[PDB]
Amino acid sequence: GRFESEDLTSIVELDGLLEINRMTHKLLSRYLTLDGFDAMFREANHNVSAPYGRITLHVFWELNYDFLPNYCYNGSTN
Amino acid sequence: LFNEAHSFSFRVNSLQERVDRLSVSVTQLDPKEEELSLQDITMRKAFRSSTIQD
Repeated sequence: GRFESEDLTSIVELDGLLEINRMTHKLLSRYLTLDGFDAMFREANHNVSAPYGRITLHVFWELNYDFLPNYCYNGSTN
Repeated sequence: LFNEAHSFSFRVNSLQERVDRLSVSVTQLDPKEEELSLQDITMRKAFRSSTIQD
């Protein structure tokens, strides 16, 4: 949800936070029997019962509404 | 001891029935015929895991 309220450039902060969460799951799993991180992530992304998830839907929304009409490409620096 | 063991046995039988059903269902999934509705991505109801807390 914090990703969903930010521009496209926050995908990096998103996957950083997801990695922190995965490490937390790995640590807590040493003692507790939790759901697999994939299952938890899919449940949180609405990607269990549906083909696409929230992250990709917001990626497309961001593309359409903010990326195509507002950004300038630089060929040399890419 | 025996009462709760018996309860476990009931639960195990129910889960075994469900697993048998799910396995026979999964063996006949068709990928080429599989069709996904782009229009219905969000109007679909999301799956929620159980949240029972004693």
